[PDB]
Amino acid sequence: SRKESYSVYVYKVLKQVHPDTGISSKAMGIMNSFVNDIFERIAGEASRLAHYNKRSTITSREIQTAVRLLLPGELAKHAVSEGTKAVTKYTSA
Amino acid sequence: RSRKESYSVYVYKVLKQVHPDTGISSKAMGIMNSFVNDIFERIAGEASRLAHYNKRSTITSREIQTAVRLLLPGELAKHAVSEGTKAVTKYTSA
Amino acid sequence: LAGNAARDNKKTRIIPRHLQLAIRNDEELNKLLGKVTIAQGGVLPNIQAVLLPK
Amino acid sequence: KFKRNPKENPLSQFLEGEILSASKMLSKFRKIIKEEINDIKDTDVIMKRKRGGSPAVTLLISEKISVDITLALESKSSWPASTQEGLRIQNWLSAKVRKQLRLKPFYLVPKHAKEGNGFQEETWRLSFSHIEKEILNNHGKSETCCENKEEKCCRKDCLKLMKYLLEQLKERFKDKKHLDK
Amino acid sequence: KVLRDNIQGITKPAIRRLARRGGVKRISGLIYEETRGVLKVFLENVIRDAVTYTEHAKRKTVTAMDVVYALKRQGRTLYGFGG
Amino acid sequence: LRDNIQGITKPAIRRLARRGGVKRISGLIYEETRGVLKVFLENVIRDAVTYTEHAKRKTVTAMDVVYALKRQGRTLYGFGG
Amino acid sequence: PHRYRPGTVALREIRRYQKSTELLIRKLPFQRLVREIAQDFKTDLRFQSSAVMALQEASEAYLVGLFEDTNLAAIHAKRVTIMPKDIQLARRIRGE
Amino acid sequence: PHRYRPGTVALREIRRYQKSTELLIRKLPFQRLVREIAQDFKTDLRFQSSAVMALQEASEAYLVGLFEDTNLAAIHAKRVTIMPKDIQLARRIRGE
DNA sequence: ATCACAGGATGTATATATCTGACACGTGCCTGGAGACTAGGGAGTAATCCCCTTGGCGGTTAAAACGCGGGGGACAGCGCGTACGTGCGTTTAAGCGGTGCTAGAGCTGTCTACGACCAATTGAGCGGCCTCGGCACCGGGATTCTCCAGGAT
DNA sequence: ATCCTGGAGAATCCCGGTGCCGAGGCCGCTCAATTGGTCGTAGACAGCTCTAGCACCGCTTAAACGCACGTACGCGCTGTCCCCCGCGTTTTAACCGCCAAGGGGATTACTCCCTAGTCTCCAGGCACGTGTCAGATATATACATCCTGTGAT
Ligand SMILES: [Zn+2]
Repeated sequence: SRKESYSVYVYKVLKQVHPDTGISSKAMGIMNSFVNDIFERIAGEASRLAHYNKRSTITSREIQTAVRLLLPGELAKHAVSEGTKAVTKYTSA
Repeated sequence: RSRKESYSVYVYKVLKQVHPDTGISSKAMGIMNSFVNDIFERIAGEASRLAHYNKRSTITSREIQTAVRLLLPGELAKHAVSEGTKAVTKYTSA
Repeated sequence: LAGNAARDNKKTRIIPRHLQLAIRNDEELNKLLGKVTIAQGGVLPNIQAVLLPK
Repeated sequence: KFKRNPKENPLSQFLEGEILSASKMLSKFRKIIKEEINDIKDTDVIMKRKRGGSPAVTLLISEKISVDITLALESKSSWPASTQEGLRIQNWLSAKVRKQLRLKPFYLVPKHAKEGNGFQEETWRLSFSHIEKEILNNHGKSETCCENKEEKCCRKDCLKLMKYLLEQLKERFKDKKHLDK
Repeated sequence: KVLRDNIQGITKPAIRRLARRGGVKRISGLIYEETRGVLKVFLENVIRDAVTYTEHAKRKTVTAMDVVYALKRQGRTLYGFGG
Repeated sequence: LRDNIQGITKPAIRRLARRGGVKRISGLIYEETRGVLKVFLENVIRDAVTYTEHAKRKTVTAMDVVYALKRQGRTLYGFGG
Repeated sequence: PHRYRPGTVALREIRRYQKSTELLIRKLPFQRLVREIAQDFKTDLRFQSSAVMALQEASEAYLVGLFEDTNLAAIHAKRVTIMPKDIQLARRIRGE
Repeated sequence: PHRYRPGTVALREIRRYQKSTELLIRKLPFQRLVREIAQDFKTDLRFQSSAVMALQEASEAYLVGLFEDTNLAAIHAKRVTIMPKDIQLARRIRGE
């Protein structure tokens, strides 16, 4: 009898952008649906890219390419910039 | 040499049952190959989801069956179900 | 269905066109593959009545 | 029987379970014609009571003319496998004529399955009358044989004489009933 | 017990209100019927898939997720009722 | 290799329109049509490039075009698949 | 006497319904419609209240989007009144 | 000085183009269009001839479907001639 | 002044003969399918707990249904004029075929850094709990809309 | 018939207080993340082959380009008419809160058995090769559809 969600992380992010803003349980539920939708897609595409190129491993590159295929304009771009860094840093961390 | 797979041989055979006296162009065959791979992926893809949704590691004749019902419209979906249901019933009986 | 199209055109085989005609004439296949573009499929010969004279 | 067909099939009214009823179609076919012939005003047309199913309707025009009307279903599918070895013209009119003809439709006529001491009511019999006509008028492997006196053969003549022989004998002995069938 | 004619449960004001939200200013009398005949198809497609999913899972009661999958299958996603 | 949109001849545009059942074409259609065709091509080509790049290639293959088209609700049959 | 003219209120209502977030279709009626449809495919068919609401919002969202396109078709046709054929065109273009 | 009236030929062309399957857009022109677009993403890029054809067929298929909807919009508007706006409406309804 | 017909003009479908290259069929591999075997984790089954759906009751209230009058938009009909279609003659570059170059796809073989896997430890996150604060609702007043009358255009 | 204030009459915004129940923070605890070590193989890399994509040339010729004529179409304007809208009064059933019953979803414990993974062996299927027939091309003939004149009505 236990579930998991991103409610706690979404809450925190709101503060990074709007330190004084709260959030309803529904808005949170909506954000949870959003996160899971985007997650599935990127993971789906990353799988496929590995598949198309006849590979077994998903790397940061497949994630990057998947991001571009799904996201339009700058959102795709800022996401790539951020993803690149997190990996670059995590390694050196 | 590297080697490629297709359904060209199976498509010919099916053609013979519907039209024993006819042939097929290489393009029409290429199209039928594109077709089979498309349908396969969809059914397998939906079957994948059903297995995931219902908390399974295995695809069975049911996940295939349900995927068919969701993907195919009206009666066409039905004949596919009838034939599949049978083929399994039969396979283990053959 | 494509074979029937081939026969309609007095042929002994299926070409990409016959596949297109077959798929589209059959409502349920028309839909199953309703987003599919067939190489050299052409289109159905549907002409709007309002464009025709008396 | 009819295959999957999404849209409404207007011949549904003649179905009996899955099967297209020859009995219903023939019965209704003659019923329609009967009502309609009574609307023929300049010509006197009388309908005969039906006995078999090969002629659906026999019409009697004044005192001289009779007309046998056969109803046939048309199918444009490849011919059934049972016809695969039929139309045995390969050594006569050629395999290529045979192939051409088989790209054409075949027909089904309402016909009870006549058998040893009875019959089936809703059966249909295969019909190739259109091919027979094509053959009679294309009886040569030259295919234009007889349309020119240089290539005049007696196939057509022999058949007429054979038909005439049987018809004459049937008329001769129509009373002894030996030849009615 | 069996139900019936709840298509009329979608009342005239309800249709107008939807039309108005959509920017429709003026509505022909025949729209009501025409609209219902379209709404109905939409509902049929979504409900059916939800049922199909429900049956696959061998359940009797349709849950929000069954509806969500059904709507996703038709390509119209819905947030806040699961995901 | 510039404004090659003009390489799409007027008759070429009209013929497509005809195939679509169009009987009469406004004189302003040619340009409007181009503004749409171009966007379509831009979206498809770019995805194909993205796939090509991912794969570390320089030549765009039919398969890269197919993936680009596919995802837009457009499976194309005939070039493999 | 005093009243607003035809169209004054309609514009007002457009504003208002665009503005508000609630359901425009009555709930029990909608719920029943769902069941009436459901009872075609099978019996023993039950719904959670959350499933019905999920269906209702999706259903309204569908019709509203359809009406937006319908309205445009009516405008395209140089009209204010929407007619069944404006709905039909919009749907056809969509590919329904 | 025999002539065929306006619309007689137009219908004829419609018949034919619906019937046939061949590409209507000239190839070298189309190929170059692809490249001009491509060079805006990347220089020194190459294409297989089959890739160009794949693009061309999809491109024509797109435009033809667009024209069919455009034609319907013009008809809805009581007109035979299609105008830029009829294209725009169809696209919009489609979500573009 | 309109109907239909006949003739011409044009374009289509038709049979005919010949050409060629794309299919249909046969050969020889060779590697993926099928049979045979063990091992163990997932799926099936039943217990049973209790949460949530169903059904029913009675008030109470807003929301629907109905009817009436009247303005306003939909529609049909008319006429203007211009923006397209059709056909002719001239210009263009598309398509075909062939040539020649080499850039980059595609495959091979080697080696090693990376991730699956497993066992141990623990603290980040989920469920249940209380607290009270932002939001929804009530009632009153301010002022910001729409619409008509009467006096200008 | 149309523009310009100025008033009357609703409708919508803003103000301040009630009160409630949904968010937000705290505590226990438990099981999913983290660490640390081992194994083996997927992927990185270099090397080499040779397919096929690019660039260029000249010739043939069917398409594209531009122009002139003229008329079917789009567009705007007018008037009818009728059918929606807006309001008020009557009628309905949706909604709310409360209650009880029990059906079926969710979790537990246990056990096979149905699959994955392994090795062995052979025939089904793919790459290549070759021959000839179907469809494409082109010629020429005959039938069908379209559009002005032309008499009949
Ligand atoms: Zn002869």
